[PDB]
Amino acid sequence: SNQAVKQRIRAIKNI
Amino acid sequence: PAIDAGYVSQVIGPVVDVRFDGELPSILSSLEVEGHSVRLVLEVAQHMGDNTVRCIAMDSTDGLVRGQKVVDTGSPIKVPVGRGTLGRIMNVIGEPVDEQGPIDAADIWSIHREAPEFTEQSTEQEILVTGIKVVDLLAPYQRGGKIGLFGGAGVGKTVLIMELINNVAKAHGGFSVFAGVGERTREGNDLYREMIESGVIKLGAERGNSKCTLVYGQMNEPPGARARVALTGLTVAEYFRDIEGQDVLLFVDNIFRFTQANSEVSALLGRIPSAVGYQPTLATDLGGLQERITTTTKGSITSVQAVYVPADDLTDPAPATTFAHLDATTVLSRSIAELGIYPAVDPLDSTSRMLNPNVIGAEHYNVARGVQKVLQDYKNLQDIIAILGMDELSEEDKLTVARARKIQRFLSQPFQVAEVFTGTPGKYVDLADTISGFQGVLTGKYDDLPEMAFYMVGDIKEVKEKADKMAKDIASRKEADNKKVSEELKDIPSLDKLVSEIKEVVIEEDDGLEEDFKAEALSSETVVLNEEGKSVPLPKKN
Amino acid sequence: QGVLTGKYDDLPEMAFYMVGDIKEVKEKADKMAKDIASRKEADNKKVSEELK
Amino acid sequence: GRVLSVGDGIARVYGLKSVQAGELVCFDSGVKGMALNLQADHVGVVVFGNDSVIHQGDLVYRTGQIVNVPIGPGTLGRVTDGLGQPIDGKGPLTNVRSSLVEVKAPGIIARQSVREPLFTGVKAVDALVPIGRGQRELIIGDRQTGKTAVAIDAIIHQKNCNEQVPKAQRVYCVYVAVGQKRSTVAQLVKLFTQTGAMRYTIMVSATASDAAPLQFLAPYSGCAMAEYFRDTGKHGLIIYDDLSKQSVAYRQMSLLLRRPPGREAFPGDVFYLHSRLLERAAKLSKELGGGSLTAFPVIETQAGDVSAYIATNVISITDGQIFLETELFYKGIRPALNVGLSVSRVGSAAQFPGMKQVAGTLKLELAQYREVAAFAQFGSDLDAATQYVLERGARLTEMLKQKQFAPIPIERQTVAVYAATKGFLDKVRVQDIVAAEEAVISQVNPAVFKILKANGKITPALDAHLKAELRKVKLPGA
Amino acid sequence: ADAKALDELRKPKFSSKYLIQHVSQKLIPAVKEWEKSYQPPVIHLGRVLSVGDGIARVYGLKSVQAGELVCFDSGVKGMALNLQADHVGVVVFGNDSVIHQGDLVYRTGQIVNVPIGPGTLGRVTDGLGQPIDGKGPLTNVRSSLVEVKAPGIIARQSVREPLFTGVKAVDALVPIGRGQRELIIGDRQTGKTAVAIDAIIHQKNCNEQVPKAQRVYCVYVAVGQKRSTVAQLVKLFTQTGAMRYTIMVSATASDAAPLQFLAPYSGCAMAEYFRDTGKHGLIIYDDLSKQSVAYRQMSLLLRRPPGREAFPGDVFYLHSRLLERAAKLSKELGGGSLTAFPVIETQAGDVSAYIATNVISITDGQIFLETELFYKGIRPALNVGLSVSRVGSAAQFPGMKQVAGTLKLELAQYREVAAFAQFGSDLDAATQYVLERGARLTEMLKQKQFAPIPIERQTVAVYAATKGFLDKVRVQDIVAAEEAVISQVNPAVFKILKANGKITPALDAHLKAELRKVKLPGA
Ligand SMILES: Nc1ncnc2c1ncn2[C@@H]1O[C@H](COP(=O)(O)OP(=O)(O)OP(=O)(O)O)[C@@H](O)[C@H]1O
Ligand SMILES: Nc1ncnc2c1ncn2[C@@H]1O[C@H](COP(=O)(O)OP(=O)(O)OP(=O)(O)O)[C@@H](O)[C@H]1O
Ligand SMILES: Nc1ncnc2c1ncn2[C@@H]1O[C@H](COP(=O)(O)OP(=O)(O)O)[C@@H](O)[C@H]1O
Ligand SMILES: [Mg+2]
Ligand SMILES: [Mg+2]
Ligand SMILES: [Mg+2]
Repeated sequence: SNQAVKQRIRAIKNI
Repeated sequence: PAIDAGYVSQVIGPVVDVRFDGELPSILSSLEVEGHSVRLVLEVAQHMGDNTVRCIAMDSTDGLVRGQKVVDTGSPIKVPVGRGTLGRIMNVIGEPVDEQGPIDAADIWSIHREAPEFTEQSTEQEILVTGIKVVDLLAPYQRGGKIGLFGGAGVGKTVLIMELINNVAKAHGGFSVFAGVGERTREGNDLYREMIESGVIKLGAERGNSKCTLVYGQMNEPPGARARVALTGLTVAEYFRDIEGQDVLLFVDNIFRFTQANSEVSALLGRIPSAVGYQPTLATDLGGLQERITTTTKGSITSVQAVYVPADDLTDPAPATTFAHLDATTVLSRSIAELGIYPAVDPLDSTSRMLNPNVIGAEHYNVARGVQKVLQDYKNLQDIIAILGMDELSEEDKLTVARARKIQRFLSQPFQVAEVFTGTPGKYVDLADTISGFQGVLTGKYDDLPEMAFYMVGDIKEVKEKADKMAKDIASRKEADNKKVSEELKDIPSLDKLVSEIKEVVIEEDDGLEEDFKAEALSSETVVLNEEGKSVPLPKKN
Repeated sequence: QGVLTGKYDDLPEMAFYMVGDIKEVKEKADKMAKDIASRKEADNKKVSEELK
Repeated sequence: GRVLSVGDGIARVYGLKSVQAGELVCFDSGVKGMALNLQADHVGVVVFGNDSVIHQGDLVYRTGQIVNVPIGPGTLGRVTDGLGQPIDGKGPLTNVRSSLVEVKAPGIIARQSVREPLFTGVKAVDALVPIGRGQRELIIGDRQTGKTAVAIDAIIHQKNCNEQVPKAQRVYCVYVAVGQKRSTVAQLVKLFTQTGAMRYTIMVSATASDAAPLQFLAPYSGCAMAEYFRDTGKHGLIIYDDLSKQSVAYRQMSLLLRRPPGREAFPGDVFYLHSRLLERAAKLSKELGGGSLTAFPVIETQAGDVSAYIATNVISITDGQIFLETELFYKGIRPALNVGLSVSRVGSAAQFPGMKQVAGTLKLELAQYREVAAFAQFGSDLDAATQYVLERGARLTEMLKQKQFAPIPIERQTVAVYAATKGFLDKVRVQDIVAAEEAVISQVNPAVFKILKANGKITPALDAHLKAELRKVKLPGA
Repeated sequence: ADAKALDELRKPKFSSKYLIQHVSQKLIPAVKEWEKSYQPPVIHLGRVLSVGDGIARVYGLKSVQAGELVCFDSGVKGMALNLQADHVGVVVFGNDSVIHQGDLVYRTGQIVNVPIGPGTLGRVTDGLGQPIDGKGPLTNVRSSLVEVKAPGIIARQSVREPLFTGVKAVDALVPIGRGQRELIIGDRQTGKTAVAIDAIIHQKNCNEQVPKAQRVYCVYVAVGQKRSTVAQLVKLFTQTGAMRYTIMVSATASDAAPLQFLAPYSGCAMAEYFRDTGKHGLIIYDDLSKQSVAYRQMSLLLRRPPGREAFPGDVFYLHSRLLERAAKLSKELGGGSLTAFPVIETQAGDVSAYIATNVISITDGQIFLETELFYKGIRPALNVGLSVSRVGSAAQFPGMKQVAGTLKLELAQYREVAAFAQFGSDLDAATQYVLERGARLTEMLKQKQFAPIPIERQTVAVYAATKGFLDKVRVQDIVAAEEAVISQVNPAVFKILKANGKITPALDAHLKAELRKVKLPGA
């Protein structure tokens, strides 16, 4: 659940 | 007389070791400390192994000397039970803390007992109408069910438990028990005074016509008191269930404080800590307390427990453990509360065992599942809406976002207990009106109405009333220009005529500080006790 | 090296899926083309008056 | 032996010098125990019950015997506690025999390959993640998904199949209820009675008020009651409801026996806790009887976090995985099966041959549905065949929905996925595909279900007859 | 080795005494020749076994109470936390670098107590009651315990009296009852201290106009702050005159973590003197989030198991047994009150922290102070959508209650239309009206430091804003407009509004009249 947030930061930063 | 009167061996906070030179007390037995300033009851927790028992103090241990005589009572903590406890306030050890005299005891029961057996259980599912829109629609309550209100410090589970008291505990014709565990003492005084006002609690010779009994272990109590006061309130409820044989309402404000109190205690008992910081026995202590709160074949206990979540963390072990003990879990969210929606009930996190079409009927069930489907679809759209706006959505998506905003505002409701600080009078919404209104907002019968017409109204008649009123006002904003009742000669004095009617106060100039103050003579040297217990100055040596 | 150097851009990309080598890509692309150009073979029969 | 100390359900016992590890001991209070860590100075005894009746200096007698439960056909119909003793109020277990709860699992030579299908009656399971006999399948999900409801439907469906199969291939179910409410399991005995599944069901009930060694040991007691049917040529179905609540009961004893904690607080041997237990679910060889035991461990996650300690252990042990999602639950998709994450390692080896040739196309299309809906919810553009796959995959998503306690047999499941994948449910509106498919089962002739049950496969002489029968149906909306 | 087998060794079973008598004639002369190396034996006194991390282990002290002030022979106080079978673990109220192994510990016979009374009023003390302002010992004072239990249910009544803070945002929006507990929660440098300082200065301004029983005696508890900050605050309280009514307890950042843990209890025992004798107290625990950090230090140095974030698990009980003593007593107990302002610093606005959500579920409301409002100059940066005070509501100033419901509603609609349009391009011209009214009102409520306003001059100032009377003024000159309104309004109406309690219709008539002959600077 700590890697869901890191990939969500990845998604928001690429968007 | 010396044997079975042991002595205090070591004192570590709420935890006392007592050594008994012969015939140790049993685990869960009550022990009395002789010579304390107050009545200090110690409940035996463990046998340490060398004629020593390990105890939990029900009051403060400040003042315990390491030889103090501790008297075994041979039995656990027994509290007064019966119809004579109705209308009284009790603490953890069953004493009256309301200054009304001693408690009329039909019996005195130990607060430790086993859960009812598997044969004693009751499998009956009838709904409990609460008059709350989101509660009755999406996670309906069972009349003999364990109900949990899950919340994160300021989201509204005391206000929800007070509204449930006001709605349910008057139509429900049984007795109530309010077990206040680890909450504010101000709130216990508030509930006590508002129950004396509405006649639920009656004082004096009318005391037998009371309907509620209060047990209080509030947040100023030591950890041993807050760890056992829920068992006292359970014992009072279990007498009415098992002996009087009738329906009880048990409201427990913050059953989390039971777990937190045992977690404070468990550090000093020499246990290896479990997850996040808790005792290794979280599940079994909580389950042993929770499995006593049931309806059996001989009586009913409808239980409402507020459950605190520690840092808005629903995965913390105490909320995650207590989720499996409830029939209806109403989870309150802070994000719902920050949108002004009250009660802040997360509709996609609140569940019941009653949301089943064979139990509530297919009309109610289909409306509830359709409401949840619209809300979940909006939740899936919110990540797009926050970035790309509502201009990028489909027309189908715009329709479900508009409908879901309307059914989000429509789940909010004014409470009768919230009207003293909100000012808006509260509404009791019947279940049939809830089902019909939410079905109409689902099918698209009320797309003509704006979003804010649904906010803080009772039922769908009041949405249309508020939608006419918001629209009607859209014009009426002026013509308070002249033709007043506030010009100089309407009924008005002059200003200096108003000044002379002021009651002048006399300011006393001396603060009243030394009225009866007995100042003791403080020594300019530290006075200590020498080897002979005599008060001497501190000797000038290091 | 064929797929990398633009040599097989005439084929569907699903002819590459679950095949042996580059000749089975060509053996699946023509098999696939015949299969979807002959969807229209059973729209006229097998609804009535079958072979019993 | 003398009790040195007692507290928290652990009694440290002096003496008992010839006691075995894991041996049942008896206190003089009548409450039992189990010697778990034998040390040089004392014995650590976990107490099977309330430890308030044990005092310092109490006498502990060793029973001589390792922990055992009554197994046999006399346990069928009954509701027992964590060790055998019936709690339903129907007297003793007649026609029963004691055997140990910790039996070594059958080795390599004692097995054969999992080939017979276990029909759950849940078509999201029986099509996409099918389950063979002897396969252990994890039902993992978040807090209130449909985890028990998948497992109750697998038990109720075995009652519907046991009336129709011969006596040899009947599946006898065992539901182990660990750490639950006692009234939650009273609602299941009432449900298994009024369906009739209690004729074939054993319920091993270690509720939340039972002691922590009774909830740790109840999956092993239920596995031993279900290994009776495996070892004597019959077929068993064991369901361990919340193995994540058994490991919390194991962590409690391990932390109170002062065994040093590891991850989150759990003991080191908590993988060995569950792999000892799930490896006892096997399909035996024909020399040993051909018997079978199918496991359904249930694991509850916290926020959809399958990366937990106990979650990643049981994912690593079991063959398949039925991952239930709380966001799919509220979209209407119930059973809330994540079809992209749910596996079956037996796979096409032990499913229905009549649905092996239909549900190959079903997962081939639903894999195409998933990525196109991630794009088309932004609302950029659509492509008249990308429009086809998110319109067809909505026909299949609504097809795999199901009601609560109605398991669909196997033939009415494969006719419905036939009518959804052979195009017969195109141009039917998406809202009543859940309502059209009762007509596809009721109006289609009841004797075409017998042929697909007896053949087990869509023969060439049957697809031409069935697709002639899927045209003479009156579909809603249309 | 069974205790059954160690109990039989009390009975003599030697059956020969040929070296009992040999050493019993020789033991005393051998002990006598080593008397230079014997420390004197200790029974009722104590001797330090081991000192370290600010916790001493003390041998002896056979008759100490649990929780008792002990005194090391170097004059440093301690508190007997845990009495064990072999030692006493004491907690050193001071630096442990002056305690040695072998030092004498003296029992004092009293559980940990501070000097309370009228004579501590005006003084600056440390966390245990010894003065640090240098003007001599505490005279006209008596000793009372610091760990008193809070009053029960029957000893309280609901809060009725309205405890004016002097801040327009607080007294209008988040009003404070007189036995209430109000959390001032915010980030670092968001004006948390400034609200509490303004409340203390306003009590100085109100104490000289009320008759001797409606006076509020403030207590400022500064835990974990710098000492220069505390010196500047004592200078401010002295030059405003507010030190006549204030006690100032300070356990600064250099002090020991036991003193920082104990200083709010010391200040609470000093303010409970005013609660218990019928007067009214105000107590400000500045950074209760630093008392929690000092208690976490003490607990991890005592090797207690850390819980969430590292905190001991009874860090809820630490603050709950502190703030529960802020009560409003019943008339049978004198009718005194004690109002608490706990202060909790929040990291980056995270209200979902451990100690923050602990103190939120103890206190009766919150005052949220945001960095995004504080950086924009809206000071006090009160988050009106999150700040709340439910016990002080319907217990506030009646004229302010008549005016401020419209203010709460208009700021609510201002928050709604700023939640809709964070960029300005689509103007409804009725949404422009609620935007202009909200911008007028949020310029009205923001005020300057160290100058609290009386409640009638806030009632008139928000009366002139929630109505018309200020729409001529644009958005900038409102700070001068309200000063022109306070200046040019005839000051009799302030006396009528103070004396009557609310705006009577005659006073509403004179107030609508007087707000028209006011020369607004926006013209
Ligand atoms: N297929 C389904 N269709 C409709 N409703 C369902 C379905 N499955 C489950 N539900 C509903 O969801 C609720 C939760 O089901 P279930 O009891 O299986 O939860 P769970 O996953 O076992 O969680 P827990 O163990 O916490 O109870 C039940 O009340 C049931 O009514
Ligand atoms: N109402 C106000 N108007 C103008 N300036 C203010 C106001 N309140 C505070 N300030 C200024 O903001 C700064 C921070 O104020 P304050 O010390 O009250 O915040 P704080 O929350 O105590 O910060 P910290 O806790 O870190 O000391 C001070 O320098 C002060 O001058
Ligand atoms: N139904 C409601 N209507 C209006 N305000 C509410 C409602 N429920 C909660 N609140 C607000 O939330 C605050 C906290 O609620 P409370 O129940 O006291 O918190 P907790 O959940 O911590 O017990 C209350 O002071 C109240 O202002
Ligand atoms: Mg509360
Ligand atoms: Mg379940
Ligand atoms: Mg500050």
